[PDB]
Amino acid sequence: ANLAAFLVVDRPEERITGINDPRLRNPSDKFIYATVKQSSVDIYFRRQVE
Amino acid sequence: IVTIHQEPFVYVKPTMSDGTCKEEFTVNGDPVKKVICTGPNDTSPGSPRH
Amino acid sequence: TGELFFRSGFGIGMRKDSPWKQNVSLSILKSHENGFMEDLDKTWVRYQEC
Amino acid sequence: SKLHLRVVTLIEHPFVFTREVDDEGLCPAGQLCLDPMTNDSSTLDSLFSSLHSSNDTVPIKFKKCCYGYCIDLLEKIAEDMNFDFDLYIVGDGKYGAWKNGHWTGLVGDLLRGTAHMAVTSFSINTARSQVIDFTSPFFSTSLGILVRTRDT
Amino acid sequence: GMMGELLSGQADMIVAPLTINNERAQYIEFSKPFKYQGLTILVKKEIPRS
Ligand SMILES: N#Cc1cc2[nH]c(=O)c(=O)[nH]c2cc1[N+](=O)[O-]
Repeated sequence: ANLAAFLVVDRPEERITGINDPRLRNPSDKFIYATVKQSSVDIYFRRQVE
Repeated sequence: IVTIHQEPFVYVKPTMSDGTCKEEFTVNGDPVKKVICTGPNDTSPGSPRH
Repeated sequence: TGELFFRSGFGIGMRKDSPWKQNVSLSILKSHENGFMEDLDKTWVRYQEC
Repeated sequence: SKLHLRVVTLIEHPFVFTREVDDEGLCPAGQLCLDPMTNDSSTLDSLFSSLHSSNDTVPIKFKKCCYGYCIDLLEKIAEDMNFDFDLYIVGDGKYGAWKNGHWTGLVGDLLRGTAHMAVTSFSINTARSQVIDFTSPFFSTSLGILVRTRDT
Repeated sequence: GMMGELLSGQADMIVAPLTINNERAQYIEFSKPFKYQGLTILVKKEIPRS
Protein backbone atom coordinates (compact mmCIF):
# COMPACT_ATOMS: atom_id res chain seq x y z
CA ALA A 1 0.00 0.00 0.00
CA ASN A 2 2.77 2.43 0.91
CA LEU A 3 4.69 1.65 -2.29
CA ALA A 4 1.63 2.15 -4.49
CA ALA A 5 0.79 5.44 -2.76
CA PHE A 6 4.37 6.66 -3.17
CA LEU A 7 4.37 5.71 -6.86
CA VAL A 8 1.11 7.59 -7.44
CA VAL A 9 2.35 10.60 -5.48
CA ASP A 10 5.59 11.34 -7.35
CA ARG A 11 4.99 14.23 -9.80
CA PRO A 12 7.46 17.12 -9.22
CA GLU A 13 7.34 18.90 -12.62
CA GLU A 14 5.80 22.37 -12.18
CA ARG A 15 8.01 24.66 -14.22
CA ILE A 16 7.81 28.37 -13.46
CA THR A 17 4.84 29.93 -15.21
CA GLY A 18 4.48 33.68 -15.22
CA ILE A 19 4.36 36.91 -13.27
CA ASN A 20 2.23 35.61 -10.39
CA ASP A 21 3.88 32.52 -8.96
CA PRO A 22 4.81 31.48 -5.43
CA ARG A 23 8.32 30.76 -6.64
CA LEU A 24 8.37 34.10 -8.48
CA ARG A 25 6.99 36.16 -5.61
CA ASN A 26 9.51 35.73 -2.79
CA PRO A 27 13.26 35.12 -2.62
CA SER A 28 15.14 31.97 -1.67
CA ASP A 29 18.62 30.62 -2.24
CA LYS A 30 17.63 27.93 -4.77
CA PHE A 31 16.23 30.44 -7.28
CA ILE A 32 18.83 33.14 -7.81
CA TYR A 33 17.65 34.68 -11.06
CA ALA A 34 19.46 37.52 -12.72
CA THR A 35 19.43 39.96 -15.61
CA VAL A 36 22.19 41.87 -17.32
CA LYS A 37 22.79 45.05 -15.39
CA GLN A 38 21.90 48.59 -16.47
CA SER A 39 20.01 47.60 -19.57
CA SER A 40 16.44 48.15 -20.73
CA VAL A 41 14.86 45.50 -18.50
CA ASP A 42 16.50 46.44 -15.22
CA ILE A 43 15.56 50.12 -15.38
CA TYR A 44 11.87 49.41 -15.94
CA PHE A 45 11.93 46.53 -13.55
CA ARG A 46 12.82 48.91 -10.71
CA ARG A 47 10.07 51.53 -10.76
CA GLN A 48 7.29 49.12 -9.87
CA VAL A 49 6.80 49.84 -6.17
CA GLU A 50 4.30 46.99 -6.15
CA ILE B 1 -38.96 55.91 17.25
CA VAL B 2 -40.08 53.72 14.37
CA THR B 3 -39.06 50.08 13.93
CA ILE B 4 -39.46 47.34 11.34
CA HIS B 5 -40.57 43.82 12.19
CA GLN B 6 -38.00 41.38 10.81
CA GLU B 7 -36.79 38.30 12.62
CA PRO B 8 -34.50 37.86 14.48
CA PHE B 9 -33.80 41.49 15.28
CA VAL B 10 -37.09 42.70 16.82
CA TYR B 11 -39.99 40.45 17.78
CA VAL B 12 -43.75 40.86 18.07
CA LYS B 13 -45.69 38.71 20.50
CA PRO B 14 -49.36 38.59 21.53
CA THR B 15 -50.22 40.83 24.44
CA MET B 16 -51.20 39.00 27.60
CA SER B 17 -54.79 40.04 28.13
CA ASP B 18 -54.53 41.50 31.65
CA GLY B 19 -52.66 44.60 30.49
CA THR B 20 -49.02 43.51 30.56
CA CYS B 21 -47.31 40.56 28.90
CA LYS B 22 -45.27 37.48 29.69
CA GLU B 23 -42.57 37.37 32.36
CA GLU B 24 -39.83 35.16 30.89
CA PHE B 25 -36.15 34.71 31.61
CA THR B 26 -33.01 33.63 29.79
CA VAL B 27 -31.40 30.22 30.04
CA ASN B 28 -29.15 31.91 32.60
CA GLY B 29 -32.16 33.43 34.36
CA ASP B 30 -31.14 36.91 33.29
CA PRO B 31 -33.77 39.67 33.26
CA VAL B 32 -35.05 39.67 29.68
CA LYS B 33 -35.92 43.30 29.06
CA LYS B 34 -38.98 44.32 27.08
CA VAL B 35 -41.26 47.26 26.35
CA ILE B 36 -44.84 47.76 25.18
CA CYS B 37 -45.27 48.30 21.44
CA THR B 38 -48.42 49.22 19.53
CA GLY B 39 -48.52 48.31 15.86
CA PRO B 40 -50.93 47.81 12.99
CA ASN B 41 -52.14 44.61 11.35
CA ASP B 42 -52.26 42.54 14.53
CA THR B 43 -55.08 40.49 12.97
CA SER B 44 -58.31 40.82 10.95
CA PRO B 45 -58.00 43.85 8.64
CA GLY B 46 -59.30 47.40 9.01
CA SER B 47 -60.27 49.43 12.08
CA PRO B 48 -56.92 51.32 11.98
CA ARG B 49 -55.39 47.86 11.50
CA HIS B 50 -56.03 47.02 15.18
CA THR C 1 -21.20 28.20 3.91
CA GLY C 2 -19.33 30.40 1.48
CA GLU C 3 -17.63 33.73 1.93
CA LEU C 4 -19.16 37.18 2.29
CA PHE C 5 -19.50 39.75 -0.46
CA PHE C 6 -21.10 43.14 -1.02
CA ARG C 7 -20.25 44.52 2.41
CA SER C 8 -22.32 47.14 4.24
CA GLY C 9 -23.24 48.26 7.73
CA PHE C 10 -26.46 48.39 9.75
CA GLY C 11 -26.18 51.94 10.96
CA ILE C 12 -28.62 53.91 13.05
CA GLY C 13 -30.35 56.48 10.89
CA MET C 14 -30.93 60.08 11.95
CA ARG C 15 -32.42 63.15 10.33
CA LYS C 16 -30.09 65.56 8.60
CA ASP C 17 -28.19 67.70 11.12
CA SER C 18 -30.49 66.50 13.88
CA PRO C 19 -29.80 67.74 17.42
CA TRP C 20 -28.29 64.40 18.43
CA LYS C 21 -26.04 64.08 15.38
CA GLN C 22 -22.97 63.49 17.55
CA ASN C 23 -23.74 62.11 21.01
CA VAL C 24 -25.19 58.85 19.69
CA SER C 25 -21.99 58.40 17.70
CA LEU C 26 -19.91 58.92 20.82
CA SER C 27 -21.88 56.45 22.89
CA ILE C 28 -21.97 53.85 20.14
CA LEU C 29 -18.19 53.94 19.81
CA LYS C 30 -17.48 53.82 23.53
CA SER C 31 -19.76 50.83 23.80
CA HIS C 32 -18.60 49.21 20.56
CA GLU C 33 -15.18 48.81 22.02
CA ASN C 34 -16.31 48.03 25.57
CA GLY C 35 -17.29 44.41 25.02
CA PHE C 36 -21.01 45.07 24.71
CA MET C 37 -21.87 44.01 21.16
CA GLU C 38 -20.07 40.73 21.79
CA ASP C 39 -22.21 40.08 24.86
CA LEU C 40 -25.41 40.87 22.99
CA ASP C 41 -24.34 38.78 20.02
CA LYS C 42 -23.72 35.81 22.29
CA THR C 43 -27.08 36.22 23.98
CA TRP C 44 -29.26 36.78 20.95
CA VAL C 45 -27.83 36.01 17.52
CA ARG C 46 -26.11 32.63 18.00
CA TYR C 47 -27.41 29.46 19.64
CA GLN C 48 -25.83 26.10 20.44
CA GLU C 49 -28.50 23.48 19.67
CA CYS C 50 -26.49 22.56 16.56
CA SER D 1 1.73 77.98 -6.31
CA LYS D 2 0.60 75.44 -3.72
CA LEU D 3 0.62 74.91 0.03
CA HIS D 4 3.62 73.43 1.84
CA LEU D 5 3.22 71.29 4.95
CA ARG D 6 4.51 68.28 6.85
CA VAL D 7 2.97 64.86 7.46
CA VAL D 8 4.13 62.45 10.17
CA THR D 9 3.68 58.68 9.99
CA LEU D 10 4.83 55.17 10.94
CA ILE D 11 6.12 51.83 9.68
CA GLU D 12 3.58 48.98 9.72
CA HIS D 13 3.41 46.67 6.74
CA PRO D 14 1.73 46.96 4.27
CA PHE D 15 0.63 50.50 4.93
CA VAL D 16 3.98 52.31 4.88
CA PHE D 17 7.05 50.39 3.71
CA THR D 18 10.74 51.40 3.77
CA ARG D 19 13.18 51.45 0.87
CA GLU D 20 16.92 51.90 1.15
CA VAL D 21 18.21 55.13 -0.33
CA ASP D 22 19.50 55.71 -3.83
CA ASP D 23 23.09 56.24 -4.91
CA GLU D 24 22.48 59.95 -4.25
CA GLY D 25 18.89 59.86 -2.99
CA LEU D 26 16.22 60.92 -5.50
CA CYS D 27 13.71 58.08 -4.88
CA PRO D 28 12.77 56.65 -8.25
CA ALA D 29 9.14 55.85 -7.38
CA GLY D 30 9.05 56.91 -3.76
CA GLN D 31 8.89 59.89 -1.47
CA LEU D 32 12.00 61.26 0.21
CA CYS D 33 11.64 60.75 3.94
CA LEU D 34 13.79 61.70 6.92
CA ASP D 35 14.35 60.04 10.30
CA PRO D 36 14.93 62.53 13.13
CA MET D 37 14.99 60.12 16.06
CA THR D 38 14.12 63.10 18.27
CA ASN D 39 10.96 64.75 19.59
CA ASP D 40 12.23 68.32 19.27
CA SER D 41 10.48 70.85 17.04
CA SER D 42 13.37 73.25 16.47
CA THR D 43 15.70 70.37 15.52
CA LEU D 44 13.18 69.26 12.88
CA ASP D 45 12.74 72.76 11.50
CA SER D 46 16.54 73.06 11.32
CA LEU D 47 16.72 69.77 9.41
CA PHE D 48 13.99 70.82 6.98
CA SER D 49 15.73 74.10 6.25
CA SER D 50 18.98 72.20 5.71
CA LEU D 51 17.20 69.73 3.43
CA HIS D 52 15.30 72.07 1.10
CA SER D 53 18.12 74.52 0.43
CA SER D 54 21.19 75.07 -1.74
CA ASN D 55 23.44 73.72 1.06
CA ASP D 56 22.42 70.38 2.59
CA THR D 57 24.12 68.52 5.42
CA VAL D 58 22.67 65.30 6.81
CA PRO D 59 24.06 61.82 7.58
CA ILE D 60 22.85 59.39 4.94
CA LYS D 61 21.45 57.19 7.72
CA PHE D 62 18.74 59.78 8.37
CA LYS D 63 17.35 59.50 4.82
CA LYS D 64 15.06 56.80 3.47
CA CYS D 65 12.60 56.29 0.63
CA CYS D 66 9.02 55.80 1.83
CA TYR D 67 6.40 54.12 -0.35
CA GLY D 68 3.36 51.92 -0.10
CA TYR D 69 -0.41 52.11 0.29
CA CYS D 70 -1.16 55.04 2.54
CA ILE D 71 1.50 57.19 0.89
CA ASP D 72 -0.11 56.36 -2.45
CA LEU D 73 -3.47 57.64 -1.32
CA LEU D 74 -1.82 60.72 0.18
CA GLU D 75 -0.25 61.36 -3.21
CA LYS D 76 -3.68 61.16 -4.84
CA ILE D 77 -5.04 63.77 -2.39
CA ALA D 78 -2.00 66.04 -2.83
CA GLU D 79 -2.70 65.97 -6.55
CA ASP D 80 -6.39 66.67 -5.98
CA MET D 81 -5.70 69.18 -3.19
CA ASN D 82 -2.83 70.92 -5.06
CA PHE D 83 -0.16 71.13 -2.39
CA ASP D 84 3.26 69.59 -1.91
CA PHE D 85 4.40 67.77 1.21
CA ASP D 86 7.41 66.57 3.13
CA LEU D 87 7.43 63.38 5.20
CA TYR D 88 9.34 62.19 8.25
CA ILE D 89 9.12 59.05 10.35
CA VAL D 90 7.89 59.60 13.90
CA GLY D 91 10.42 59.64 16.70
CA ASP D 92 9.67 56.26 18.21
CA GLY D 93 6.73 54.45 16.61
CA LYS D 94 4.51 53.98 19.65
CA TYR D 95 1.09 55.27 18.49
CA GLY D 96 -0.72 57.56 20.93
CA ALA D 97 -1.29 56.82 24.60
CA TRP D 98 -1.62 58.71 27.86
CA LYS D 99 1.25 58.51 30.33
CA ASN D 100 2.55 60.58 33.25
CA GLY D 101 -0.15 63.06 32.34
CA HIS D 102 1.37 63.38 28.87
CA TRP D 103 1.03 62.02 25.34
CA THR D 104 3.48 60.37 22.95
CA GLY D 105 3.91 59.11 19.42
CA LEU D 106 1.79 60.66 16.70
CA VAL D 107 -0.25 62.80 19.04
CA GLY D 108 2.81 63.44 21.18
CA ASP D 109 4.46 65.19 18.24
CA LEU D 110 1.18 66.60 16.88
CA LEU D 111 -0.56 68.37 19.77
CA ARG D 112 2.89 69.84 20.56
CA GLY D 113 2.14 72.08 17.54
CA THR D 114 4.73 70.51 15.23
CA ALA D 115 3.20 68.64 12.28
CA HIS D 116 0.04 69.17 10.23
CA MET D 117 -1.21 65.68 9.28
CA ALA D 118 -0.97 62.02 10.26
CA VAL D 119 -1.31 59.19 7.74
CA THR D 120 -0.86 55.58 8.83
CA SER D 121 -2.43 52.56 10.29
CA PHE D 122 -4.16 54.40 13.12
CA SER D 123 -7.22 53.32 15.09
CA ILE D 124 -9.96 55.58 16.45
CA ASN D 125 -11.78 55.24 19.76
CA THR D 126 -12.85 57.50 22.63
CA ALA D 127 -9.67 58.99 24.07
CA ARG D 128 -7.93 59.87 20.82
CA SER D 129 -11.24 61.00 19.31
CA GLN D 130 -11.73 63.52 22.12
CA VAL D 131 -8.41 65.37 22.31
CA ILE D 132 -8.06 65.68 18.53
CA ASP D 133 -10.30 65.28 15.51
CA PHE D 134 -10.64 62.41 13.04
CA THR D 135 -12.05 62.00 9.56
CA SER D 136 -14.29 59.38 8.02
CA PRO D 137 -13.10 55.77 7.99
CA PHE D 138 -11.57 54.29 4.86
CA PHE D 139 -11.10 50.64 5.92
CA SER D 140 -13.11 48.04 7.83
CA THR D 141 -11.09 45.79 10.12
CA SER D 142 -11.67 43.13 12.79
CA LEU D 143 -9.61 41.12 15.27
CA GLY D 144 -8.46 37.76 13.96
CA ILE D 145 -6.28 35.33 15.87
CA LEU D 146 -3.34 33.43 14.45
CA VAL D 147 -2.21 29.85 15.07
CA ARG D 148 0.43 27.72 13.35
CA THR D 149 -1.28 25.50 10.81
CA ARG D 150 -0.63 22.26 8.92
CA ASP D 151 -0.27 19.93 11.88
CA THR D 152 -0.79 17.05 9.41
CA GLY E 1 -43.16 53.41 4.16
CA MET E 2 -40.41 53.47 6.76
CA MET E 3 -37.79 55.74 5.24
CA GLY E 4 -40.71 57.77 3.97
CA GLU E 5 -41.94 58.22 7.51
CA LEU E 6 -38.48 59.47 8.36
CA LEU E 7 -39.22 62.30 5.94
CA SER E 8 -42.36 63.27 7.86
CA GLY E 9 -41.14 64.72 11.15
CA GLN E 10 -43.35 62.83 13.60
CA ALA E 11 -40.63 60.46 14.77
CA ASP E 12 -36.93 60.75 14.11
CA MET E 13 -34.80 57.87 15.40
CA ILE E 14 -34.96 54.79 13.23
CA VAL E 15 -33.47 52.01 15.28
CA ALA E 16 -33.54 48.86 13.18
CA PRO E 17 -31.40 47.09 10.60
CA LEU E 18 -31.32 49.83 7.96
CA THR E 19 -28.53 49.38 5.41
CA ILE E 20 -26.36 52.31 4.24
CA ASN E 21 -25.64 52.51 0.54
CA ASN E 22 -24.79 55.76 -1.19
CA GLU E 23 -28.20 56.41 -2.76
CA ARG E 24 -29.97 56.17 0.59
CA ALA E 25 -27.12 58.14 2.19
CA GLN E 26 -28.14 61.51 0.79
CA TYR E 27 -31.13 62.78 2.69
CA ILE E 28 -30.38 61.59 6.24
CA GLU E 29 -27.28 60.94 8.35
CA PHE E 30 -26.15 57.73 10.02
CA SER E 31 -23.59 56.89 12.68
CA LYS E 32 -20.68 54.51 12.67
CA PRO E 33 -21.95 51.01 11.93
CA PHE E 34 -22.48 48.50 14.70
CA LYS E 35 -22.58 45.39 12.53
CA TYR E 36 -21.07 44.25 9.25
CA GLN E 37 -23.16 42.17 6.87
CA GLY E 38 -23.28 40.77 3.37
CA LEU E 39 -25.15 38.44 1.07
CA THR E 40 -24.34 34.82 1.85
CA ILE E 41 -25.43 31.43 0.58
CA LEU E 42 -26.31 28.13 2.18
CA VAL E 43 -26.83 24.77 0.56
CA LYS E 44 -27.52 21.94 3.03
CA LYS E 45 -26.03 19.92 5.82
CA GLU E 46 -22.78 19.01 4.08
CA ILE E 47 -22.65 15.20 4.15
CA PRO E 48 -21.66 13.72 0.76
CA ARG E 49 -20.00 10.45 -0.33
CA SER E 50 -20.33 6.94 1.11
N1 LIG F 1 -32.13 40.74 8.42
C1 LIG F 1 -32.36 41.53 7.60
C2 LIG F 1 -32.57 42.33 6.62
C3 LIG F 1 -32.26 43.68 6.76
C4 LIG F 1 -32.48 44.55 5.71
N2 LIG F 1 -32.17 45.86 5.86
C5 LIG F 1 -32.37 46.73 4.86
O1 LIG F 1 -32.09 47.93 5.03
C6 LIG F 1 -32.94 46.23 3.58
O2 LIG F 1 -33.15 46.98 2.61
N3 LIG F 1 -33.23 44.92 3.47
C7 LIG F 1 -33.01 44.08 4.51
C8 LIG F 1 -33.31 42.72 4.37
C9 LIG F 1 -33.09 41.84 5.43
N4 LIG F 1 -33.41 40.48 5.30
O3 LIG F 1 -34.58 40.14 5.20
O4 LIG F 1 -32.53 39.63 5.30
